[PDB]
Amino acid sequence: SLVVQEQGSFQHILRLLNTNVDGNIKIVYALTTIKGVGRRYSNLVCKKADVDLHKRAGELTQEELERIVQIMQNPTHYKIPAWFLNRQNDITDGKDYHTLANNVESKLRDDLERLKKIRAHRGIRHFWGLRVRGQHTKTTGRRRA
Amino acid sequence: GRVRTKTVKRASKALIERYYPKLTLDFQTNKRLCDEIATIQSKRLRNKIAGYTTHLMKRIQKGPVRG
Amino acid sequence: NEGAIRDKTAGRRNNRSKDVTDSATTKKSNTRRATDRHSRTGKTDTKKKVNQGW
Amino acid sequence: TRKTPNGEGSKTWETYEMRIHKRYIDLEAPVQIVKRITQITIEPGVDVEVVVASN
Amino acid sequence: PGVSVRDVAAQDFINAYASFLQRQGKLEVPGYVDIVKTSSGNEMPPQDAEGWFYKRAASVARHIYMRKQVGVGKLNKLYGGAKSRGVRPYKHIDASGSINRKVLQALEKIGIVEISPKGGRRISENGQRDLDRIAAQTLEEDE
Amino acid sequence: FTPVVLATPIPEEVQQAQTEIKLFNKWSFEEVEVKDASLVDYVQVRQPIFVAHTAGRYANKRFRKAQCPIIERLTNSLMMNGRNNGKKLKAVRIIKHTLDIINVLTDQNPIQVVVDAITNTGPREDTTRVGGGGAARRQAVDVSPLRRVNQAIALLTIGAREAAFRNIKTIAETLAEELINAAKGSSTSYAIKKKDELERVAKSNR
Amino acid sequence: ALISKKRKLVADGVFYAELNEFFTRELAEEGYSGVEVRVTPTKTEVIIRATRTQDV
Amino acid sequence: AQHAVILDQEKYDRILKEVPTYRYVSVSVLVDRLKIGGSLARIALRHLEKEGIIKPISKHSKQAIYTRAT
Amino acid sequence: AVPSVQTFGKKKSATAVAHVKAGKGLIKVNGSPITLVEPEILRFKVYEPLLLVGLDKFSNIDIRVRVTGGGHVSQVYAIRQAIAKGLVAYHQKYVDEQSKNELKKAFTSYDRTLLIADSRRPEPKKFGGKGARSRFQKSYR
Amino acid sequence: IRRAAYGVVRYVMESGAKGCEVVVSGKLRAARAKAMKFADGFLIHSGQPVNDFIDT
Amino acid sequence: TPVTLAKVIKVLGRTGSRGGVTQVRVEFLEDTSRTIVRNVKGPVRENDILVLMESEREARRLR
RNA sequence: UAAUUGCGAUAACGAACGAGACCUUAACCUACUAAAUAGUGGUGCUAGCAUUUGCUGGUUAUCCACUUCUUAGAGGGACUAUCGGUUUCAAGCCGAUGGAAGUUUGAGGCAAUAACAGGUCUGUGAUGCCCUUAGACGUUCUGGGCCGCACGCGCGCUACACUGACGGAGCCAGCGAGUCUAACCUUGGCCGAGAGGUCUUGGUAAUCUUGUGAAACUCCGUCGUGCUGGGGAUAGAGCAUUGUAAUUAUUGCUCUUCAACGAGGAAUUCCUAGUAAGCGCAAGUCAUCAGCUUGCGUUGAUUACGUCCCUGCCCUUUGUACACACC
Ligand SMILES: [Mg+2]
Ligand SMILES: [Mg+2]
Ligand SMILES: [Mg+2]
Ligand SMILES: [Mg+2]
Ligand SMILES: [Mg+2]
Ligand SMILES: [Mg+2]
Ligand SMILES: [Mg+2]
Ligand SMILES: [Mg+2]
Ligand SMILES: [Mg+2]
Ligand SMILES: [Mg+2]
Ligand SMILES: [Mg+2]
Ligand SMILES: [Mg+2]
Ligand SMILES: [Mg+2]
Ligand SMILES: [Mg+2]
Ligand SMILES: [Mg+2]
Ligand SMILES: [Mg+2]
Ligand SMILES: [Mg+2]
Ligand SMILES: [Mg+2]
Ligand SMILES: [Mg+2]
Repeated sequence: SLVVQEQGSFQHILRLLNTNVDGNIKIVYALTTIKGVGRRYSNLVCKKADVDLHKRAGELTQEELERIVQIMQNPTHYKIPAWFLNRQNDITDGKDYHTLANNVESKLRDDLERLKKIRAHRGIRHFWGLRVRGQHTKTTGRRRA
Repeated sequence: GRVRTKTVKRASKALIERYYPKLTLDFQTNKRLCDEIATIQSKRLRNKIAGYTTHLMKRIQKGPVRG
Repeated sequence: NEGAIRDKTAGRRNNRSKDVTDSATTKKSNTRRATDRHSRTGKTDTKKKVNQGW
Repeated sequence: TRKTPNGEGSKTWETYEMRIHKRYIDLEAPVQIVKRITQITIEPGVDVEVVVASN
Repeated sequence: PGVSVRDVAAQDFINAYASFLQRQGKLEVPGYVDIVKTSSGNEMPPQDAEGWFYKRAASVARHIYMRKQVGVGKLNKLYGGAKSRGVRPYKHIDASGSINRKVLQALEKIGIVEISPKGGRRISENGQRDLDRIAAQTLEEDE
Repeated sequence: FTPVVLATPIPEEVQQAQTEIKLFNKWSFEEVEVKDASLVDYVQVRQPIFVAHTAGRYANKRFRKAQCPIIERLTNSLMMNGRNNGKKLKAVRIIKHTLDIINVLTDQNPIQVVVDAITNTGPREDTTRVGGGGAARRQAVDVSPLRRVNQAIALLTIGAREAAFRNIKTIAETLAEELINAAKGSSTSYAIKKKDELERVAKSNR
Repeated sequence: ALISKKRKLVADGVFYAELNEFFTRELAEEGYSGVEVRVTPTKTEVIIRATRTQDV
Repeated sequence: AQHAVILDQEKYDRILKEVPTYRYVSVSVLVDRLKIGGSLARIALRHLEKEGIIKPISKHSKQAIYTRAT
Repeated sequence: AVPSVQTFGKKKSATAVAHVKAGKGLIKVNGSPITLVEPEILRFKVYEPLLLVGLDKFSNIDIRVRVTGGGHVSQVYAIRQAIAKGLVAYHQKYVDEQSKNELKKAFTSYDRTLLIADSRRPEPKKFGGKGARSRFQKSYR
Repeated sequence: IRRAAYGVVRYVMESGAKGCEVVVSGKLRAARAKAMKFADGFLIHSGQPVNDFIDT
Repeated sequence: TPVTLAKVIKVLGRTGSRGGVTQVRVEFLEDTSRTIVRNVKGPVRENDILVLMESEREARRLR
């Protein structure tokens, strides 16, 4: 298309949401490295942040990046549909959350631990390192842990 | 494997023995000839018979052939 | 359910530490074969009996 | 359908069929002939359905 | 020399109608565009984001023009395709129905299509006008 | 060139070579004559064809195979390894693409350079599995001129297909690199390597 | 009523078989050799072919 | 490692300086000289066709082809 | 009435119907001209009946072809056959024999079955394998 | 057994057949079962002609 | 490298226990009137040209 | 020869079943009989663009006329014909030419006597004997289980990508099947991101769903060789759908999670031309559920035209103390 230049102000390896992110790649795919961030959520948000998807995560004035941040923990305020999110309706407060980065591992625990402390057949199934989804365990699951 | 069975060569045999006059070497004449002389219940069979009794003729003119 | 989770001697890392029995890979057993034609019924219908019928 | 009654053997299928042929004819007739042509010219195993209306 | 859209190659066409359908600016993008996937069998949302509704309108149109009538149902069956069930084999899927209905609902408002008898959407008389028009210009771009 | 027109038009450059010389989509079937002895009647070069797609009969009888257009046998042997079974369009276009490339580098005729890499790569004599009176030995035998083109086609395709595997390069490039390196055999090509060693194994056991 | 032509004629031969088997048994002691079904308007005719009609 | 995802202007200086003498230039031959990852290899071949230089005898996705200008 | 013949191409399950009448030199397929055809690699193959005989022959006549049945590549070898047969059907009925047999002579010299339908047919599948010949894999024991 | 099948065939032969074949499988009076082939005249065992000319 | 062009003048038979080899008596084109029997690999008919990488030598029996 | 198919040799001659014939389906009918449930042409009615007539569509039948497409009645065609090679110049085999078609024209259907302690009392209101028969092994109701998971083995499904994934876009089939004592095939329109809901519609069907606008695929781009945007296991949360009932999650969608797998050791299966392989569809099963089957078309090769080496089996010769026949 059109060759660009900028300066040394292109920066590789930027850290955000307590995770290091690769520059020098299309910014849409640099944000998926962050936990809870997939290819759809990185698409919709990068759009909703009014960021050039042709541009790499390298330059990305920090004002832009801080915009990109804000929407990821503020989905319903920037009008991302509410079907677009992983944690909906919760189990307690009843609200809808997109849990991201180190917080997805965090909240993942609680879900299991709930089921575990509840003495649920699926928590039983989880304590035993087994298949929770009801599939046949006979043949599959061999080389295992 | 194109080989005529016995029901084909026995027909062709007994046909030329009594019908050698008429029975020109040309197939299509002999084939049509067969319907008015010999009774055969198949389209193909009649053509298979014909084409062989044809062969008997075409060689016979170069001298006899056994049987 | 209360007993199920807490109980040790239960799990996957549990069973994965033990040894797979030899009868696992025992193959066929063939059952009765090559004895097929020799009649265990041990009757042998009789010359006069088989001519009276057939 | 599988040939064998039970389970065993190499798996032999078989395909039965039944052939249905359907003809229909158009006529213009007075009252006597439709009733005359239909009441007779019956035949076993053949299904004869007749009626007019353009519809 | 006289023209119909059947005189113009498929892709060169639908681009140009989508080029002008942009400069027209009167479409009615439903507002959920750019957030949507177009299919229950597709991986990603369209790579064009803003746009591609100009492309699907320019797709839908030229299809409706070329034949008698086409319903939103048929449009589902058309654009859709093999979906990846992943570990499972690939089965056909219909595309997103609303995306295909809100091209028709908003191509009706723009006068390039009309509710037909026999059900469906028949090409509009002014559609025939506006289509064959950009058709000729497209060959008359290449002069 | 006498540009006649009629209601639905046929383009000029289209119109031109068609009524005229019979060449490829555009390439010269004249010149391009077999650059080795033998190999004749096993290297087709006629009748000329615009593209490498054909209905084809070449199966039902033995040597009808050798009558097929050689470039068509190039794309034919090209579509393979699983997912590429069928799908001749991908191959026919990749060949026009490749011919585009071989012509672009060191000029001449890609279609002749194809034959130049085929006439180079045929093994002259090779070996067979012989039971013997003991540990099996190798009997050097000369190899058919037909087979000489046979194992040459796959030779180049394999190397162009195997090298194009999992590298940024595109098939037509790996097709041309193979064809070019073998046009005058550089031993850097997968095909010319294998040719010599199977002719070496014949001089070996002799 | 209201039958598909397809589904009807299948249910026809089934009606043949069923009736054929009811006659195979009950009339076995008459030497029943098999039936035929002639259908017309009005009735449905059913023709036993036995070897002893007098007992039928 | 090799990167080649950005301009690094002396790379752009290579382009105008280093693409005579090329009997073949494409997407691959761009990455084949130590530079220009594919996503800009097309960008470079579009901008190289802004004027002169490369002469497009080929066509499309996958295969691109060019030579010098005369 | 205008002098009008009709022919058909057949390739695999495809049927390509041809209407060849007298006209201004239009050649269009279905509703669209022969400059599309849209394999675009093989569209040169439906050019073939023309460029074998020379382009002038098509002026005084009109050509339209409409195809149904088959796949993408299936129909092309039908329509190129639907043309060449109409161009020898026109030279059959209206103009004389000697040119019809001048076309038939240079049509089938290079050939590729413009005149003759391709008799190769899909074979039935047999139980025991997914394909016709292909049999399901057996493990012994 | 031997008298029933031999009489039956003679009747089917006297009735003007071109041949007939009486099979009896099973066990009669002796615990191990056997079969028997009782037949006469001429038959074709294969082809379409079986459908027309032989009744089983 | 001396180039030996040998035309196949007759097809003899198929040697080998698996029968892939075809026995052929050939004729070298430079200075005709003399003949040798060689053994081939792939498909062969009469009047095919063959390249011997050595001139005078003969095989006979393969197993 | 595919064949105990023949030629031939000849104490045999001349026949029978099986093979072949036959049958089904697939190839060819500008010839025959026809069709608003199939269409083509012409003619009206009509829209757009060119305005020289023209190009491309819409058109409850508005009528004219037709059968090339199509459909299924009736027939014709191939006989390896013509010719040239070869051979006991015998049956045949071989190439070219002709031809819709020349591998038994391709594919099936049917299939002699004889062998098995092959399988099937869990298909049967086929059945002998034995067991049980009222605290039932009968039948039903409730619920779980056949799916249970340290592992071993088999058919497969999806993958390791650049002949590729992804996004648009072009957009091509056949074999099918479908609603009356109903609740099926369902267009169209409306609401929904999706799954799906709802208001209508035709169809007992060559008439409506359907042209099943299938999928590989072609095409312009986004990535760029990095376990990568290849791969989608695992799992979490949310929405729907079948059904009395879905937890051990029937099924589907949405987002997040992103494992193994970098071409797979010894071995080992299927297959010779529209075949193999790639691709999807329809039917069986079905309330819901296909990674399975039975068919079908779509894309369409590489390599044989041979052989007896492994393997298997058939035939004679031979030997025998077996004949309940090497169990
Ligand atoms: Mg992520
Ligand atoms: Mg599609
Ligand atoms: Mg698409
Ligand atoms: Mg028995
Ligand atoms: Mg028996
Ligand atoms: Mg038979
Ligand atoms: Mg017989
Ligand atoms: Mg057969
Ligand atoms: Mg129960
Ligand atoms: Mg089970
Ligand atoms: Mg259809
Ligand atoms: Mg339909
Ligand atoms: Mg993915
Ligand atoms: Mg094996
Ligand atoms: Mg259903
Ligand atoms: Mg159903
Ligand atoms: Mg289930
Ligand atoms: Mg004894
Ligand atoms: Mg012993």
